[PDB]
Amino acid sequence: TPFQEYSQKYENIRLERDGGVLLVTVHTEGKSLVWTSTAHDELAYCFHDIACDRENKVVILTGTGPSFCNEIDFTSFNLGTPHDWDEIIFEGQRLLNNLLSIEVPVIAAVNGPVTNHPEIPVMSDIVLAAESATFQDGPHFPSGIVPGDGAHVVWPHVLGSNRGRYFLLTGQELDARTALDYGAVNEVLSEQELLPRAWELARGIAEKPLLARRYARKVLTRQLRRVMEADLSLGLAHEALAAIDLG
Amino acid sequence: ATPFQEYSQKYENIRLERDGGVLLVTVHTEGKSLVWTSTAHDELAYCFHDIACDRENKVVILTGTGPSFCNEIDFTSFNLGTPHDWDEIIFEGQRLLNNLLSIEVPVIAAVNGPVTNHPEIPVMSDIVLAAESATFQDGPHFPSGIVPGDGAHVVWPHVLGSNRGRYFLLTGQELDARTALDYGAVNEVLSEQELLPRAWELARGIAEKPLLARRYARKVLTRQLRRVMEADLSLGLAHEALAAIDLG
Amino acid sequence: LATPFQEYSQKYENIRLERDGGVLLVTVHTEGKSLVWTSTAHDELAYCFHDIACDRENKVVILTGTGPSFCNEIDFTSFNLGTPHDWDEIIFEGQRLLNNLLSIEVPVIAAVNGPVTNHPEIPVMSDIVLAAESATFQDGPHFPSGIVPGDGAHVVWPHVLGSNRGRYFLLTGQELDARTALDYGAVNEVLSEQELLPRAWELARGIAEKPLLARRYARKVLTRQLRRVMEADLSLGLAHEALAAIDLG
Amino acid sequence: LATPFQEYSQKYENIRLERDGGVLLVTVHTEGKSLVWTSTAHDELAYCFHDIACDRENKVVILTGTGPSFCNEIDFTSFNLGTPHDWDEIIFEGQRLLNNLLSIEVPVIAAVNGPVTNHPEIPVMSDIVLAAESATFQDGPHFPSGIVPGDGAHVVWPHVLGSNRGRYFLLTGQELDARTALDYGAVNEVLSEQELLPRAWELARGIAEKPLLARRYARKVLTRQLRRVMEADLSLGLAHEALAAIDLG
Amino acid sequence: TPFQEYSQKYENIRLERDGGVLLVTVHTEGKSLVWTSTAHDELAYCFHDIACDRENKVVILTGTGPSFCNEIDFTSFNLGTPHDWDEIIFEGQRLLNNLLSIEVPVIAAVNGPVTNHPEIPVMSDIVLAAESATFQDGPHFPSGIVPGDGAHVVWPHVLGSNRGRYFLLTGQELDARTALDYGAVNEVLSEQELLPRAWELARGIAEKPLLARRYARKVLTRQLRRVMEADLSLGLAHEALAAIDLG
Amino acid sequence: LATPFQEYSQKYENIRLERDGGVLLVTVHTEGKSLVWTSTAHDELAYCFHDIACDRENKVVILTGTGPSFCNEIDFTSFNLGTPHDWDEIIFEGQRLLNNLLSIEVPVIAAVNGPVTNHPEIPVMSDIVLAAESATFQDGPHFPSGIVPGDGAHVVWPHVLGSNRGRYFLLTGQELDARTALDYGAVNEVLSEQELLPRAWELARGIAEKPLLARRYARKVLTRQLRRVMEADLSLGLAHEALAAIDLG
Ligand code: NA
Ligand code: NA
Repeated sequence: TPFQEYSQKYENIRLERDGGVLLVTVHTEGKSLVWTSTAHDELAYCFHDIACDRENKVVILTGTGPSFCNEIDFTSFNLGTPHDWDEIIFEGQRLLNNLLSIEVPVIAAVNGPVTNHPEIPVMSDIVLAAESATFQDGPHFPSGIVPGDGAHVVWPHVLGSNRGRYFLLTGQELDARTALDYGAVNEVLSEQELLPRAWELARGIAEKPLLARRYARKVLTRQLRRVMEADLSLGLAHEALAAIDLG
Repeated sequence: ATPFQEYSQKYENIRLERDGGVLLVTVHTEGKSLVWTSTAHDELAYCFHDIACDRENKVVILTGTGPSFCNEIDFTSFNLGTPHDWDEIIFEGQRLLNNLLSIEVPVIAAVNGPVTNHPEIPVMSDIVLAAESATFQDGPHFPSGIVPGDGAHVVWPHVLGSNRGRYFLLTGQELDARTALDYGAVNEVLSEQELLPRAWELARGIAEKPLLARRYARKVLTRQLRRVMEADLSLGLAHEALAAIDLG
Repeated sequence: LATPFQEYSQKYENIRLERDGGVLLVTVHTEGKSLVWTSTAHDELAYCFHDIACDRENKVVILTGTGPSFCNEIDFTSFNLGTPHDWDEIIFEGQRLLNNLLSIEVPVIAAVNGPVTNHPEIPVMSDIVLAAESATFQDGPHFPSGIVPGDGAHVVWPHVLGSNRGRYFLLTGQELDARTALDYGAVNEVLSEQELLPRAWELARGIAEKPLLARRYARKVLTRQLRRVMEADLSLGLAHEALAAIDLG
Repeated sequence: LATPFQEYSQKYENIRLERDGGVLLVTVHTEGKSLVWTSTAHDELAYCFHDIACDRENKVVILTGTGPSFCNEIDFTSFNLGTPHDWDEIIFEGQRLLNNLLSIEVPVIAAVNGPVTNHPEIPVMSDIVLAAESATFQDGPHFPSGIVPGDGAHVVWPHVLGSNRGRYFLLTGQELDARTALDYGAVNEVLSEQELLPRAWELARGIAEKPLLARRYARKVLTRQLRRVMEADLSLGLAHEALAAIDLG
Repeated sequence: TPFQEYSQKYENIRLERDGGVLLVTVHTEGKSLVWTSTAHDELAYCFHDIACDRENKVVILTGTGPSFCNEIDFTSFNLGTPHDWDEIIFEGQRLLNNLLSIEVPVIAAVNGPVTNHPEIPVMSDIVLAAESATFQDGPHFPSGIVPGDGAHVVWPHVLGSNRGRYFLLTGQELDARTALDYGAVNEVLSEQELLPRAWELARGIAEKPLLARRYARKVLTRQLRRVMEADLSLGLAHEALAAIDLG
Repeated sequence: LATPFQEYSQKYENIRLERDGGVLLVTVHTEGKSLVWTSTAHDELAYCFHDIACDRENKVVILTGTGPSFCNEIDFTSFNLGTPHDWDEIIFEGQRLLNNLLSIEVPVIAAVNGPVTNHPEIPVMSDIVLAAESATFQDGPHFPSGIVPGDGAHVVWPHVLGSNRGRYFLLTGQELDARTALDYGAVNEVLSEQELLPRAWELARGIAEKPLLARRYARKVLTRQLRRVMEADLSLGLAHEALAAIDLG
């Protein structure tokens, strides 16, 4: 399906493309994204659309306003039965598997705090953070929920073994410069410079030969793909069991 | 299945005290800093098995006592000369680290001071706390003419990264507390006085979480270490044994 | 029978090989100045690593360069990059370059005397990495040049720098200076130019004085994961690099 | 929102899609005759497998052909095989074809109604494989035709036949008849032409009666190793296939 | 724990040793084993005791009476909640991982039908079967239960991809000669010849040098151990979720 | 830099090497009679597989023996098996033997002319396995002689026979005749004594007619999983075999 169709399918995702550089901006009515079942499932479907559309040369992922995503509407999720958890398991797999199936480089521009699926931006090939960006996993273990949704794969992968486990268990908040030092972020920029820097990088990548661009991505995500396939759905099933047990 | 009342008292080098589901494991020799021996080695393998099988452990703290975690060894306690003798070390060495990984609750290390004997054990924990005086060093392997094949070869490159881990194992580098912190092997550096109180504080917090959340967090976090340990540990041990036997 | 040191030490116009008390010093050069990367040098290193690996009298290896750069110049006219024919020779010898490097069964110490832009992954594949204050690492010949980083750069850099530092390094043409490489953990020690080789020799002598099987098996037990990821991903990388590059013509 | 069945069931000129009691019958064809493999059919199957995977009202899938052959003719003129960027369309969609198939999370039954020589690995990736007496399996369009079997053939056939039978099948153009495929363990049941689809329906109805999550998670727990090796090896094979094919002009 | 402690510990497992060959006979009051949660957990602990006892040179695993194990006391299991299923998951992991931790060769002598954990005998290094032996997975998919307890790992591993998946979906019964042809079984014997043959092969193994016996087992179980670590707990969590959904 | 066929073809006393139209016939022998396994022969085969792999004019390989047996005699006095020193040489060359074989990048055909009891895994690692009616396979020199089968036997036999058949074969000293090996899928064709070499040549000539890159890449995509398990498990096996053997003293 062509850009003109899918670019307007998503209430929580603005999609704008210029010169084959796709800017994907998550949002709730134009304010910082409030995480919902709807935003979750839209991102999974949107990632699929982006991946299937060859005219996307490079992807920039960002939020809007003061936060990337640090608010949630728990009333929007059904977390009580195996029935409802299989819906979450199935689209949770597609969320991260569709992200990794995108075959062009992905740049994150983290504009502010993220506490819901904070692993998504740090799965990108280039990670840029505003001075105010932070990363934190409060909705999992600090809230009595298994970090089994990809968090358990990605954070030890990107922070290393012990920083990753500690981050996940203690609710540590990583600010922009700590994330930079831990190697999860590549550049810290003022808020005003963040998106211009993403576009500059993206344009440079977009100028490279078609197949060079596409294959850079493919050769660079091999190990992440292997560990996601190994551990993601095991995490999700365990997180589901633990969550159902609360009732 | 062995009850806490029995196993808590069966280990001469491991004090085992539980309060509100938090198990404090203190390694020691006659109430001073642990002297590494064949007996301590095997006791820890069996003890980790017992801990793993006891579901009333909600969270574990591993610590030492006195000025050192474990930086002295009694080499005369080990039979290192024949394959027969190495097979018992290989078998219990696999059990030492696999039984540790079979523990299905979060594990916190509180490293009270220098560790040179199996220093990989504390850094395999989910949370790593260190005293200011804590140090890590693999002197008993390559600096002493012995292959670091007992798990040191899996864990140090896993936790420090490829180049730091290989260098650490080949040069006898001593990591002080703040270098280990910067390298990401340690999470917090505390004064000696603050170390255990902080370990307790983190442990009590974890222990409050729901039963399956606590358990499955540990399970979902240790996948990659378990894969690499299964892939590489036995290979390391057999090679270390071959090389050691050659020495005589 | 194996090729004896007396033979292979004199086989390679771009690789000097000096053995002193079992410590083998491998110095890459172009007529006694800093190595200029060529097809010849590429293939020589692949064959040389095999000869080194098969010679058990090498107790420890030090890899270094000469002059102000380790290798940051190239002779573009020495390669043929236009046809699948051209590329199968690069694929085949490129696989042999890194696999033969990894087949060396003693510890390898790198002493990075200056900038490296051509196969900079080679030094950082070493068990001990020492760098002069002036050393740098950069991957300009790949992506900043419109070429896929699939010749092993895609394996080694994310492995040694970590996932995000590695991918960023490969996509943006980032130059790592010595102290940044040290902080990122790709380098173990930064030394003055005058102290670099002396330190390499010091560490190398210390390893060479360990018992025979101990040193031989240390390398083997320490390179398992790198060997696993190289076997999984190297050829995939090279074939994709080859396709992308042929497409340009 | 997912594409509804009422829409996607009519979108594919080479794939008939009929559903009853949650059993989805997927019949591949060309103008109602036995399927002729083309670029169109190849990509349609990739898209269709994605649509089937995303529609959770598919409780079980039966995959089958029509007429004397499952698919034993190919129109090579429908593909562009001469340049890298044309091969990237095939690499991309080729990956989707097999990965989308594996992303289907209900059990898949193949009903092989006669000879298959093009993508014969598709039906044998199924969880249950039924064959008519006249079914055969052969990989002639790859190696016997001077083309690398790198499109998934190299993964699936060694995986389902075993190492040596798989390699031999792919290098010699061996044709497996139904009873041989049965004995090799690629086929589970050989039926007369009249009993084939009735048996597929019998088995599908049985599966469809099982509880929702049991049915879904059965597929998932059973395809782990196949998924591992496809991820590890598919793209490698495709790039190598492309390089070799391009060199051919 | 030496043999004289654990040899009498298990109500459903008789243990006898002759020339260091351990014969493990599963039974219920001296009749064919009736599967229960007790028998399940006793096997798991027993396999640990066997693995840790270096005076076991070789192991023979068999049943008694007409069946190896084709009856069950469905009332003995608690399959209603996640925390009840964590019991089964934890111990199901131990059952198969403790089996694989045994570091001497294991011979199965399948005396008749097995339908409850039939994967156990075929995990052995040598599999001998009486003419009357059969193998079938009725209790999983034919009963609306996910075959995720290790069935999913072992049967595709031993039968091959397609025979394995088919066996697990259709409730196919493999008779002894089919199991032989499929490679799950090495020898089919008359009932009267089965145990003598097991003893003969075990004694032949026992004659080899200590470390040769032990290391033969260790180098031969590498691949099974790898797939079991990759996939077992994934299967058990999903089986648990699907089973809880049943009420 | 690669040794040309003119040099290496005459370098091995136990390996006759002849090439016609790019088909390389590798015949193992002791003084023109059936090969007797020795340290010399083991080390020669390792060196020879490296020469074969590096020589691109080899389009396809036939591996065979001479006389009534492929290799069913051994000279145990030619091996040093007492010390860790002795065994590290065996480990090192045992790794090179199987890894050099797998480094060969063209299809390999085995023509097994009779019984093989020494390193029987070698022929069954081939892409096509042909057996005379008199061929047999057996691993008597390992476990039936009180030695761990840790030299690659432990990898290859479960890989090619399946899990239970592989383990049984290695523990019991089972002898597989030609028809059982065929049924088990280790062998692809059983031929009469007179038809074995004619058939191998016929298949080799057909493969050699294929396009250059397709031939070369066919091998590479077909040996992925064997390479992965060999890397995972070979050295572990050898070290444990060494430990057990040394203990025998
Ligand atoms: Na750092
Ligand atoms: Na068969």
